[PDB]
Amino acid sequence: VGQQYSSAPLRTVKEVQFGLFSPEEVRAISVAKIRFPETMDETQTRAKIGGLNDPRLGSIDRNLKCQTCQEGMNECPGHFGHIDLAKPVFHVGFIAKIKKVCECVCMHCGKLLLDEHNELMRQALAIKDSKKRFAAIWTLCKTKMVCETDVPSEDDPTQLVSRGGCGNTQPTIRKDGLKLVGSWKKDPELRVLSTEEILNIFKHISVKDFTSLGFNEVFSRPEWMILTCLPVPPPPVRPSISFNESQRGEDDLTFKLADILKANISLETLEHNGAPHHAIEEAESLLQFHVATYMDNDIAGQPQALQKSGRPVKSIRARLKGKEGRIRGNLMGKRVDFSARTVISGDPNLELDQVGVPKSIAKTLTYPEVVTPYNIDRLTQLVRNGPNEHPGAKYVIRDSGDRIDLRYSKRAGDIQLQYGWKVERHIMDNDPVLFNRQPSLHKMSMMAHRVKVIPYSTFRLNLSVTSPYNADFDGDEMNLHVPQSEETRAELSQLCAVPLQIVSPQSNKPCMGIVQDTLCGIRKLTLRDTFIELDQVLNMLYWVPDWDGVIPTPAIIKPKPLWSGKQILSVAIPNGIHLQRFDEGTTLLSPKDNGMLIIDGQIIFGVVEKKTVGSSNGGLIHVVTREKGPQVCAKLFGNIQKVVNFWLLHNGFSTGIGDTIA
Amino acid sequence: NQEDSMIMNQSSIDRGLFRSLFFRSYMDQEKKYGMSITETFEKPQRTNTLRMKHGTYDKLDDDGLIAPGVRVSGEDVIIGKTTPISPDEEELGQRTAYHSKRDASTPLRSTENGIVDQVLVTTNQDGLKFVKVRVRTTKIPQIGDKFASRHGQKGTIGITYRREDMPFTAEGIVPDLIINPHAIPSRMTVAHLIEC
Amino acid sequence: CPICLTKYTQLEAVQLLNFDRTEFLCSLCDEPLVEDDSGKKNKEKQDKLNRLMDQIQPIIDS
Amino acid sequence: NENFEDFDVEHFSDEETYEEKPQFEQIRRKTLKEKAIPKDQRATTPYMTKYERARILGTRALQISMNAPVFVDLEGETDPLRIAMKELAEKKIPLVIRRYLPDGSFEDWSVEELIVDL
Amino acid sequence: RLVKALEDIMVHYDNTTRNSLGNVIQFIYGEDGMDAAHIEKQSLDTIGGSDAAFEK
Amino acid sequence: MFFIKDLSLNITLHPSFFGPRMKQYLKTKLLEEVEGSCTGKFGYILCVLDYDNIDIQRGRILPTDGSAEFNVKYRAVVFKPFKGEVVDGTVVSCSQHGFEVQVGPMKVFVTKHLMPQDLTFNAGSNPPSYQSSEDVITIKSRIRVKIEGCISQVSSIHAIGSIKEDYLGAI
Amino acid sequence: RGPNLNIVLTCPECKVYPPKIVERFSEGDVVCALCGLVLSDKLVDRVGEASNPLLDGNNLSTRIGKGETTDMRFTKELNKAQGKNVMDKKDNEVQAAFAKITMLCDAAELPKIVKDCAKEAYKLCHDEKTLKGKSMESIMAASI
Amino acid sequence: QNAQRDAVTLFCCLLRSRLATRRVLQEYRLTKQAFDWVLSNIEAQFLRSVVHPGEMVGVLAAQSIGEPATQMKVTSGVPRLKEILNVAKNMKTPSLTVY
Amino acid sequence: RRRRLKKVEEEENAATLQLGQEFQLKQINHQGEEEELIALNLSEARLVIKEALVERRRAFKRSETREKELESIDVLLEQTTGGNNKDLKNTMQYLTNFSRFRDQETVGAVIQLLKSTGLHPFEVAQLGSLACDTADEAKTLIPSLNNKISDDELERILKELSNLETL
Amino acid sequence: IFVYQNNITPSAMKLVPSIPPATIETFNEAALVVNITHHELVPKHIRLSSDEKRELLKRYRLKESQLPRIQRADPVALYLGLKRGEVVKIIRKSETSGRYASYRICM
Amino acid sequence: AGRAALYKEVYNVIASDGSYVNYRHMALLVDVMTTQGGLTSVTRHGFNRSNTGALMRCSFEETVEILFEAGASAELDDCRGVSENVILGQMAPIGTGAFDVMIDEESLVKYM
Amino acid sequence: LRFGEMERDCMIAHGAASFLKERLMEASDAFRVHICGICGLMTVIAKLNHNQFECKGCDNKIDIYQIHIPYAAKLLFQELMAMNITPRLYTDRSRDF
Ligand SMILES: [Mg+2]
Ligand SMILES: [Zn+2]
Ligand SMILES: [Zn+2]
Ligand SMILES: [Zn+2]
Ligand SMILES: [Zn+2]
Ligand SMILES: [Zn+2]
Repeated sequence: VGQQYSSAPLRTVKEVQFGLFSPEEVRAISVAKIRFPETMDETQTRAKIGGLNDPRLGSIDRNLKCQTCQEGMNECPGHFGHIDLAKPVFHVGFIAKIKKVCECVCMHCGKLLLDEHNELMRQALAIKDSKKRFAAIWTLCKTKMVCETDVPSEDDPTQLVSRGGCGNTQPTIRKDGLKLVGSWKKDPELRVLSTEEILNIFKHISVKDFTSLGFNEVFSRPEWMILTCLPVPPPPVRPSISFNESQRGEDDLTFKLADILKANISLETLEHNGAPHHAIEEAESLLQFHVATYMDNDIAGQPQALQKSGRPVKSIRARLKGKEGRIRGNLMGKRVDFSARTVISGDPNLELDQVGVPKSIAKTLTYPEVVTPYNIDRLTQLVRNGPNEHPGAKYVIRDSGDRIDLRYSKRAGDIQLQYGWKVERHIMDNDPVLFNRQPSLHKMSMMAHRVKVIPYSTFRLNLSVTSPYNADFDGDEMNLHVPQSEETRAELSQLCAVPLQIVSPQSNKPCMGIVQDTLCGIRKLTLRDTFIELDQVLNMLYWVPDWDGVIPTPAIIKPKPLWSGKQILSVAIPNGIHLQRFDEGTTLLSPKDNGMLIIDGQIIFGVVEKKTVGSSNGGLIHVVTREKGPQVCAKLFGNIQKVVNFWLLHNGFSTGIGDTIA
Repeated sequence: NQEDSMIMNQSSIDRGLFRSLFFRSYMDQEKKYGMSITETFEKPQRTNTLRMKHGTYDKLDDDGLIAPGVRVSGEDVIIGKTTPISPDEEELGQRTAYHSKRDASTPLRSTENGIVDQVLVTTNQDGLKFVKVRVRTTKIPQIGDKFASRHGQKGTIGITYRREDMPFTAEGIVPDLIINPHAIPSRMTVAHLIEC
Repeated sequence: CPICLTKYTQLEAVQLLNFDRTEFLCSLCDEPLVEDDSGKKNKEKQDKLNRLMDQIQPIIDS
Repeated sequence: NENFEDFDVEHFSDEETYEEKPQFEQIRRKTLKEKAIPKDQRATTPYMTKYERARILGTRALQISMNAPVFVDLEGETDPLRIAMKELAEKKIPLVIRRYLPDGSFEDWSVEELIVDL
Repeated sequence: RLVKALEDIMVHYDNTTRNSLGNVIQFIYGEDGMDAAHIEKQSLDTIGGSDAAFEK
Repeated sequence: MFFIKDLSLNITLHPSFFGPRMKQYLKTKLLEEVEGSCTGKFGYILCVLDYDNIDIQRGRILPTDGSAEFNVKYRAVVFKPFKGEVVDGTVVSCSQHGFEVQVGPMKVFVTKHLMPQDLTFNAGSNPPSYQSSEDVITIKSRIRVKIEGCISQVSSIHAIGSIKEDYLGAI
Repeated sequence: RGPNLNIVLTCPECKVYPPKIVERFSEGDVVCALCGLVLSDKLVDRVGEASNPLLDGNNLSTRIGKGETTDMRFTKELNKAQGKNVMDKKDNEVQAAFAKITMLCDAAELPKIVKDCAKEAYKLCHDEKTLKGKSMESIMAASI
Repeated sequence: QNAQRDAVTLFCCLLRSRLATRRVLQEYRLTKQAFDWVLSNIEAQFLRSVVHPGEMVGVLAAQSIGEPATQMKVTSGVPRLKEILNVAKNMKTPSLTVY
Repeated sequence: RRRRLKKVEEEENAATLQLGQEFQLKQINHQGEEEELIALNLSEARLVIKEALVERRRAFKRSETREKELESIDVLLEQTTGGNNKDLKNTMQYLTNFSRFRDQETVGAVIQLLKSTGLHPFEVAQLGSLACDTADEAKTLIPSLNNKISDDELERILKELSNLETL
Repeated sequence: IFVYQNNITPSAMKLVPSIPPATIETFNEAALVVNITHHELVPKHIRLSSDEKRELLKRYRLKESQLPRIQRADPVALYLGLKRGEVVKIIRKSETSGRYASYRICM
Repeated sequence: AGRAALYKEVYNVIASDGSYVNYRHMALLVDVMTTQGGLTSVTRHGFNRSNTGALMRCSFEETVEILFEAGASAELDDCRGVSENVILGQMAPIGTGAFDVMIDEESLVKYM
Repeated sequence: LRFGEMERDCMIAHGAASFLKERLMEASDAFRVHICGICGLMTVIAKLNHNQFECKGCDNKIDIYQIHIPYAAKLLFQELMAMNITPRLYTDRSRDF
């Protein structure tokens, strides 16, 4: 059914601007204030208002609408909530940056310790990129342990000029877990710097000051690095799974948000009802730890938040990183529809650009063909055939976007197709499909073939195409992919087609060649002793599909009409092809029959071997695909394979234990 | 038979060459979550059970279990189980007061089929009734089935030929299997030849 | 809206009125909106204002 | 599950190896009319590229599959890709290609004037 | 690693080889502007041989 | 308020309209989605001026849909309301909540709290109206109203009116 | 009372209530059995922890434990912070009583269903005005 | 234009090595129309050999280097390739070749 | 160009000359140059729309009392505008009923009268639209006129517009 | 150009930056025994003028940051006395096109 | 000269086992490795630190740390890279995407 | 079936950009989401039946666009917002190439 029509303009994302939420923006975009750690109500059957699964945040049930946008599961993107923290906390991924900014700026008035009055500071401000400039400023100002309310003049060090400083001694700041401790210089007294103090000092940092530190005035202020209003992700981010559709197991993020809410309520009650400063610090440390492990559970030197079963809580950072994260496992690569996988098998009777697709796979995979006057009759016949018969169709998509399954519709009568409708019909012969073998190291390991629907359960493919795929038939499996639009179908067959990838750009030589039985039989066929009698010659000539119908004059007329193997293999070679290769000891007479001479597509001398029809530069494949084109070279592959495989079928080739005996 | 493929004789396959039995056992237990939330092995009906699977339930008996010997096909229910729900809800449109239960039945695998070989009813350690249903089928060798010698010479069936299409000796003996010569020299599997 | 417990301003009430031009219908419940009391107690707030100020009169004089 | 000794490499799984080794302007501005390079001084190739040919064939076949007017005499051909190739053969495709220079400027090349040598 | 370091390198319509930022890697691709598939090994006849064979 | 503006609209032409006379399909489709259309950014667009020459840019084919996106630039007359402006009109409907006055193509609702207290509702009279000691406000009656608030969505504009200020009401 | 927020899968063409609806799970569709029109596509068929909201209620808590690189000083302070919580004292004592239920049933080799039934019986009879002066061991024994 | 001449100077060296006046008149024995055909086909095959703009040559280069590595005194092979791609201050067999 | 949020702005108010960022005094036309914002009174807009409609009717062909005017504009709307013209019909009947001036001579006279006042384009069309009778009435109906025009000049403008008003 | 023997004291090295436009370059004698430019791996570096650099940026439609870089400690950069923002045309032998001319800006 | 030596070493590694790779691929590798004035390694601290877009850089390694340092520094991703358009699901400006296809009105009236 | 990272790389090497877009969008996850023009965040309440779009905070109803991104991309952006990062998506350029 797709998604409902929207009157908003359809645009593409041209720029992505990064930054940090203001605490004001979290409350501004929030649709609810989360106040209760519970998710279910007091009847354990509706969602609690103000809880973690508040209906204003969105719905993750197919039968429940969102309270805010009044849309279903597939349309509502989810809406954010917010938690007002009792005390501000550090962001766990910004602790080192907070510490560096703390070393940069004053801990008493919130001003940069070194200004343009210093020579080494001025060149640090002249650095264009923010990261290198901030690193230079931090390395220069980490050793300055005084605000320097009075500094020597730049023009001459004879008179003293007073900047806007307090002159206080900046403590050495070091981290011990989730908190920062400062030790003032002894005339060292160590004390823990509270997060509210750091937030207040970061609020006093001027616009020109943190811009020199690399912080944008609009998008990322240093004061926004301190968390005082925690955003609450919608239930689409943290769905409640079901083990047997009777348990209500929640996500790990829901558990962490419940713990954060419990710590926040505990801190609020301790502050409101009075508590010793040890208890307040302990509660705010617990809240800081819960927020940190909610954003990052794997912290060096910290305990890990654990589930009830003892497994570590999967934080958001764990959900993003790795090959199973959102980036690498869900965005850079992903599982896709309209794809198939089975064992591959060889087929010498297929073309180079053909894949033998199983009939069940063909009946499962579909292509949506738009109804035109050119295919109204064929698509009507495919709709009448139905989904249980190949060729047929499985769905009819109307112009309104409604999709009619062709199952549960024959009882409703026939469907009259209109122009512009789509028919999701089974993939038929000569449909361009992408065909791929993992690991897929190079581009020739994923190429476009044409479908030939076959009555067995394996993918069938030509033997010459196994070398670019690095594919065997000892149980190898290869993926199929079906394009779903005319653009992808067209650029699949005009860029990714198998004949177009015959010559590899990796080594400027062909990557597809005559291999295995065809190579052995093409060496045995083109020996001087190999003479073929008339009946077998006619059967060979008919096996070449583009044979022009003229029987070549035999190499021996009398006393018996005998054709040589070179003569019949030359029928597969197109006319106008000239090849000349001299091996060791090769002259115009070839006593060893080595080398190669092909004139006008006719083999003059030379046994045809890996140097001629293999994947080698200057071979027959390279010359034919450079002179005649890729389609003619694919036809050459097919013709050579057919004629040589027929000859080796009626000749035979073996190997045995006696071949290993000297 | 190129690139580790092998040509198997179809006539040999018809006489039982490499034909195998395949058994698959399905286990299911009725667990008591509490007082009213308990599972029951029963044959569900469309009138009073919600979220029924689209596969057939007609092969089940009164206990929700299929008798041994009955042929099963893909996505067919072999163990029938239902769990109670909260009455008078509003979900999926097709929810009424008659729907006091939902279906928690165990269907067969979507591609598998066969014959129910043995159905075993017993109790676990907790005393809850649980069942095991064994389904038996033939695996007849076809194109793509993997076969190996005793020497690391693995490969799938490229094609099957009948006896009259296979090569034959002067004694009328045809192979059950044709493997490629090119699997021999690079792998240096001399012991395959000496074994033959 | 007494059913969904949601507020609606006078600006967005007019965009939700029916074809009969008689009642304002809810966005979700499709129920006739009932009128709030923003302005009926406003003078009372002013009265509360008055009842604060004399009560805060010794503070400001100090 | 299963227990197989048939070694199947997990693909896109290099993070195992990653965890093994973790330790070691002047001529045009904004979007003015100077973005459009005039026809008399177009410096790009007059030949249609393989990507240009592929996307023109795809776009034309997509339009033909959605009842666009066909500008060539069909010989009984019904497949939209073959009709698009017939249109490209005798230069009856009413499209242009906006080739984007790396600085944001572009050149407009009509499909009719581009040489399809490939 | 090689793919991720080179995933944004493209030949542009000025035949310069540039990354996503537009930084020029090669001012012409392969220093000759040629597709690799259209390259064959050929013998340079002037560089080899003797001076007498060159004159002949 | 009536203005004349230069507006640019993105029109997605289906490939079925890729004929020799595609420009007149583009101009005809331009009128059908602009003439009388309401946009919250520019108000109620009424008529398209300068029809003889309309700036039609070169349309870009959408990379997955096949339709062509044109940026048609045109000069049109619009009616955009504002708060704090005085407009005349005629009443088209009346109720206990208030009466709707038709100004231009727009219906301004005058709430019951934003009238002088002498006016009261009378549903017994046909048609229902508001009766005061000096004037009556009935259907198809001239009335001058000051717009104090206008809400503009992406495709609709609703305005709130008052007649409490002096030199307003019936003319 | 309250917002509806209910989605019904009704065919807009057959107009039959209740509709014959087939959930084609393999094809990920919800279709009408009469006309074949799809109603909702891309349907949803692990990542969290199982928690039944009938035995321990709607309590969502995570404990603090040793990781790969963990200091002993930080763990003890967080454990004392978690222990010194006043709002979950009833939850703490009911989990202690449930632990005693499991300890007594496991010392008797009673089946798991007995443990579950005793736990839910204790939960249902907990915090009762008529049951306040009785000893904890008597409650324990009667629940078992 | 200078970049164009520098790009085609090696192919022009090859072309002058092949299409010299002595070699055409004595070895190849070409006629007027044959020579015109040779020149036209050399020009056409040259203009067909130019890399198409838009080609993702970086991924092509990365795959064309990585795949022969998958088919793979001083260190060589995969560890030497790793010590090259990781610009490492140390290496197993640092060496000179002094002439 | 900055991508800042800048989500805070004053509400569009006719009293304080705030008509929005897309109704500023200066407008960038399709040719790119700055040009004065065009505001029409109720009589001028009717003539502009009628001229546009008869121009469209002429282009299609080549390719007074209020009662006889209403049928003429009705048949013009039927023969010129296609579907979804209900808003345009309501606008045309609104401009016909609330028309202070009939012919283009009176409208041009009003324009040259108000072009020498030096006021905003928005407020002069409001002065030409509303049938004000008192200078204080014009000041309280249009709050932008306070400390902007003298009372005697405003009285002269109102009495001359009332003299130029017909039917 | 100051060609010292072993080392420069940091007390004298700090005043090596002097009044513009005077530039001071310090070279060690051991690093200048062998001319690096004569090495077969080192190709021909030619410093471009301001108008040549402007024409190079115009014809390729380039910015300063989009050029290949050479650092202002490179031995050829010190040999040529490159200041920041100076572009050298590097002519080198190419096995695919005989001659190839790259460009590098000094950073 | 460092680039030439790097090419020679890469060529020695490639042709050590007799495998042949065309010159332009290794040339592109050594030109990317030397385009910044020094030998930039193909590592997390090499090419991945160049300011080529945060969504591109997070795809390789240190995803969350790069996203954090982009959020703190307010990095503007111009979405010109392949990985940005892959993440955003729009057609990357590569291959067939390296241009725009626009309908020609002047040739449309010319055909008939 | 996994259309993994290096499958994407091989499709890049072919230059088949529209097929690469189709695999990642029309074959796995094509999600339409509205963003306002003021802030690039996805916090736009959209009633499609009533045709009403509104972003709270920005308080704009006339500056809304719809985009087609993967659902995994939407999930990424929402996780980044949960981690106090703004993935502000804008539909127009601000700086020259
Ligand atoms: Mg294998
Ligand atoms: Zn919602
Ligand atoms: Zn200070
Ligand atoms: Zn409601
Ligand atoms: Zn139906
Ligand atoms: Zn916003």
